[PDB]
Order: sequence, then structure tokens, then C-alpha cells
Amino acid sequence: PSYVKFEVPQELADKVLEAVKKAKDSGKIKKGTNETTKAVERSQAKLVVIAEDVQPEEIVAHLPLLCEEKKIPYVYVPSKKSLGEACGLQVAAASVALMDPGEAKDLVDEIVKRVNEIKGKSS
Amino acid sequence: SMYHYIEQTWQNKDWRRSILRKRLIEWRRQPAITRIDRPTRLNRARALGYKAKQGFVMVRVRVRRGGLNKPRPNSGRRPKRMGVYGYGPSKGYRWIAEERAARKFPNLEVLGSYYVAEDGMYKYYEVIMVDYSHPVIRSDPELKWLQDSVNRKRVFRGLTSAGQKSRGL
RNA sequence: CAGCCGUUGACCCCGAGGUCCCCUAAUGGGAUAUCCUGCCGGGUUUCCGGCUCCCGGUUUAUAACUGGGUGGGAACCCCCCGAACGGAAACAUCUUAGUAGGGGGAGGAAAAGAAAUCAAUUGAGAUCCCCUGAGUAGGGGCGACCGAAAGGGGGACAGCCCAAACUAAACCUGCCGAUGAUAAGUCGGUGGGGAUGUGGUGUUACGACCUCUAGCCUGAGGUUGACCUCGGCUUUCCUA
RNA sequence: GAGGUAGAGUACCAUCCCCUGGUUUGGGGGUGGGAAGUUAGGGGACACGUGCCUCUAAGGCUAAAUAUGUCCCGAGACCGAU
RNA sequence: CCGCAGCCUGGCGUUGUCCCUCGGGCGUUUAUGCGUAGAGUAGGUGGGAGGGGUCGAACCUGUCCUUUCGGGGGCAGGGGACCCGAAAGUGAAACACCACCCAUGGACGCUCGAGGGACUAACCUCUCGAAAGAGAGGAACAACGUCAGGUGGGCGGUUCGGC
Repeated sequence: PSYVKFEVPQELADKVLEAVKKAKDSGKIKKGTNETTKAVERSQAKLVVIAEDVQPEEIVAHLPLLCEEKKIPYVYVPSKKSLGEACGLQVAAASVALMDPGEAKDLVDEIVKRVNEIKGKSS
Repeated sequence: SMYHYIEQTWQNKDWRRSILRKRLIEWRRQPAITRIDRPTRLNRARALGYKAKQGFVMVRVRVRRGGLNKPRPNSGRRPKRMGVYGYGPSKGYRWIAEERAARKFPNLEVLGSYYVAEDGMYKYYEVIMVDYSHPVIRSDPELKWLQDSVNRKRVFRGLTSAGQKSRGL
């Protein structure tokens, strides 16, 4: 795809899936892209998720660029269907956001460290 | 409001066009008429009331560019009405798009249309297409109008937005 | 001619039914045959149901199977394509003319319908048709000719939904059973669709609408002058 | 009081063509370019500028007021069997 | 008398990437200037008698390039600090600082030509392939659309005076 710039390893992705599913009860998590983008526009986003299997690619293509100047980190996950299951949704999910990391805060921060250190190597 | 940002990338000019050129080629391989389960640029489709609820569908179609496909006359005529070059199909291609699109699924009805891409040899459009016989839409208060007959086959009489546009209201 | 039905209520007329061959848009398949001819499932003697292009479901991801757009109709209506004859005393621009006619598609009416409208001393207030405005404006070898609008006067005069900001699964829908007057709805199980956006409020200009802040302002209850929950009300649907 | 929303190849422009009075001024289409988008735009007879005035499209949908005789009642300065 | 097909050429769009020589430029990067009178390189207009000055100068001594070898311009060390005048000439003066123009060369991202070349990914031709998809040759051409010009009894309407 073209809307994704840097590759994310599965093991990194796997942790995110475990990270988000924990937030089912403690943290506050946005589901559905509309509930995300404005919150991202509200600069209230701690971390956001962008699916690698979107169709067409433009459906969420704006999200990385906006988060740039907003200086808010973002993560990728290949299986958007899992994320819908991951967010406790009976159907697929393409965009979810993390207002607060809830219980996996430390897990989140390591992920932020994980992605950012890759970003440094990603130039 | 994703729909606000979808064209923020693609408002008039973006390197998105290079990507679509790749999509442009593969579509020429695709049939001249086909069904896409999810409409492309929702900023238009939802702007035409399309609801992802069961009972709607998306269709793509292409047409050839150029002036009108008009034959030369042969009888005795005055020069006024017998020239050929410069003619054009008076009713717009945006209009014509739904027409052949309408014929494809007569058990449905057309509402609105738009193009998404265009090269020098073809024009590519996307059209909302609605089932009225579905026992879902049958009970909608918000579209109860469609239960009547008169809403049928409208595009052929030009009661769609394109028809109104072709009529220059 | 001959015979019968009729006072056990005929024939007739009204309504409700029942039958209702073949081709035919004819659609199991085929047709220069108003005719022949298969495949399933049903009971079964006679026989009965289903079999182009689609929409949404069953089952494998191509196999069949569940459930619902075609043609005609006197004129009329809408929309695309689009003539010559003549006239100019000729004729080529023009006009005759978007009529004759072609194609598509409806209904009992259609179309259109809520201004990016006008006009002009700061006014009116959807559309349509009728009478005027008016052969006025304006167009054209300035030739035949074509030809408005605004306003006024009449008729009926009805005006509501969507996208966005903003709520965010609070959503719609198949079947079965119960209930419900069989309706709608609700209930229990079910199947489908849906964050790639259902449902909730709302769509208008010297602004409108939404959110937040602050202040004032309802019958019961509670909460901390203030807030909230349950009242009437608006819209919609359902027909016994 | 503060903040936010308010429809794109759409408007618009050049060109060719079509038609309507629309004429250096209208609407439609083809072709090529091509915006702003609320602190937006358009319109107010050539163009441009300035002020003043009024509307908000590029999606819907809509009661009635009129078009007609395949037909059915009624009437008639309509004809009497070429 | 003309009109319309078709044809030829060219422009625009479907039109991509590397270039390549030269001529153009676009927004930039920079650096180079003696008709005579005179301390002397006044190229021509501006604000400007102050500008440089451990917020580093005058002096002479060489390495170096150039030029009407006239002469100016760029090098650090030797030198730790000095010169132009509001004063003398020039139809037009300050190598007092900073600007504009002409004029010489190279380069940067972009554009156009005289053009030329190359590639393939568009696209075209063909084949295989049930489909999906694959392979082979040309090629940003061709072909199409559109526009213009040249040709155009191939087709269409017409007139072919009057006495």
C-alpha cells in the first residue's frame, strides 16, 4: 500500500492487539473513524490504529498526515477484522483510538518507544 | 467527519492521481458494468443519501469520449442540417451513465451519480442504485415515498439530478 | 319440430364465488406447427406444482435451492433523436420547426414545486394554469417572419425530510411460536446487515442550526438559586 | 458571550457545437483548464472597480388549482338512408 | 454558386521515465567595467560626510590570475594599529557605506525549442490461457476525440438574365 510509510513487525502488532483488548473496561477507547478523527482533531488522542487492509486506500489515508503536525503517535495492524473483534465489535473495524491507555499504559509507552525508535531508523 | 477529509487529500490535485492511474488500468480489464460492494467516495454517495444499510448497491460504468455518434444523412437536404463534425450528445455523459446503469437492474431504481476518474479515452462514474422491493426499505418512514409507483424508472424521463441539470434549472 | 325447466320459487337483474382450452410480453426447451416435446417434487387413475435479467438469503469457495423489474391501454404526459413540403413571388442565411416522425418510460393525470427568485428607494415572496401585459422588449439577406419577461387581475393558495457541526449500536431487518382484532406493535428463540456510520436534533441567510459557558423560566419525585428522572405535547405508523 | 458546521472536476474560465429574443449580455453539451468554500459564494442587461440591495445551488421529496374521451349520464337553431 | 464526407498536415488531450549537444528562458547561486581636463578606473541614477576601526587599519616585502602589461580587483604571514572631506577639476564625484540598470561566465529546481537518443510502465498487435492471469514485438509513437489549415463533383441543395 501507499498510505503506510514504515513497516511494523507482527510481534509489535501482536502486543498492540493485547494492549487494546485490555482497554475494554479500564481505558477510554474510540471506535469508528468519526469518533476518532475529530478526537484526533481535538488533539486528545494518545495513540491511534490504522488498518493495513483498507479498501479503498483513501478511506483512512488522511489519518497519518494529520497526526504528524498534531504530534500524536499511530500504529498499524494488518487484520482489520480482528480489530473489530478486538474492540468487541461484531463486525470489522478500521479506525480506533486510545484516549487513555487504561491498564496497558506501560505496554503502550513501550510501543510508543518501539515505533518511535523504528521511526528514527525509518528516517 | 471523515467525509470532510476524504477529499482533503483529493480536492483538486494530489499525487493520489498516480495511484488511481493504476486502478484506472485494471478497471479497463473489468467489465464495462460491475458492482462494488462499498462505494468509493462516500462524500458524494452519503451526500446523495446512500445508507450502508442492506438494500443499496454501487455500480461503475465507463463510456467512450468524443462528439455525438451521429450518422451522415443521405437524402436531399439543405446544407443547414447536414453537417457532421461538431455535434455532441446533447444530454450529458453524467446523465447517460445512469441510463445504461438503470437498464442493468430494472428491479431497482436510480438516485444519483458522479464520476471518480477520467482519461482521454473513457469516463468512469459511480451510481447509487436502490432496491425498492426489499422488505427492509418497505417500512422506512424516512423514505416511505418510494412505496408509490411514480418513483420508478425515473432516470429515463430525466427526473434525476442529472436530468434537472441537463434541463438547466 | 319435439321436449323440458317453473309455485319445493323459475327466467331475469345485483353482489359474492367456482370453472376458466391454445397461442400470446409467453418464461421448462424448441417452432416457417395457434403446435410438439423434456427435468424435478407431489400424491397418484385422471392429474398437480416449479424450471431470460435481476435484488437480497440456504449450502462449497460457481451447483442447485428460499423469497419479489417485463406488455398493453383513445387521446392526453415526460425525456432523448430528428425531417423535408413550402415562404421569402427566384434562392443559399433565416423561417416554416423541435412540429411530422423515431426511441425510451409512466400515471389517471402527468410535469414542476420551495428562489443563488425577482426589482430598485429599498419592496414583493413556491410552483401551475387562465386574462392581460404584447406583437411591447428583443432577434433576422433587418425578408418573410419569430418572439419574452416584470407587474396587475383570477382561480386553489397547503410545505415538511437528508449531508455537516453534534449524539455514537441506544440501529434496521427474515422466520417460527405466543400475544396482540389476524393489523401495527411487543415478547422468547432464531438468521441477516452495520464503526468503510445505523439510529437521535436539525437544516437555513443583515443569518440559520448545533455545542459549551452564564443568567431567568413547569404537575410528581429526587439531587446540588441550580440540576436531573417520571408528566402533556410534536411527528410517524397501524387499521380492526 | 465563546466555538463549530453548512454539498467539487461542482461553480467559473477558453474554445467548438446546439438551440432559444438573449443580442460584445441566455441555457445545454463536448473538449482543455479550473476555484473559493462562512472571515464562503452568486446575482443586480459590455467589461472592469467602487460602494448599496437581495439570495445560499452543485441531493432530496410534495396536497391542490389543468391535459383528455378508450367509457358512462344529460342537452342540442347537428342529418334523415347517395 | 457553393456546402458536407473522406484524405494530408499540424496543435491540444489520452502522455511515462532517463537523458544528450546547442539556442531560449523561468525563480535562484554567484562573481567580472578607463573620449579628455584629475590626488585617480567619475559605466550611468539614488539615501548618504560618514564609513569602516581586538564590533582588527594604515605601510611596505612575495606567491600568485588578468587587462587598451592603463591599472584595479582576491591571499595570510612581516606590520597591533589608519585613509578618503564638508576641502582642489569634470555638459555629469567621491575607490565615504548600502541599493537599481546595462554588460561576461558557470551552476541549481522548472519550462520551450533546433532537435536527437534510449528505456518500458501507458497504450497498441499477436499468442497462450475456462476465468484469473501469462508471454512475445512496436511504442509514449501510433490510433481515437477535438480544432485549425490544404485538398476534396466522393456525396447534398441550387441557378443557369432579359429583349
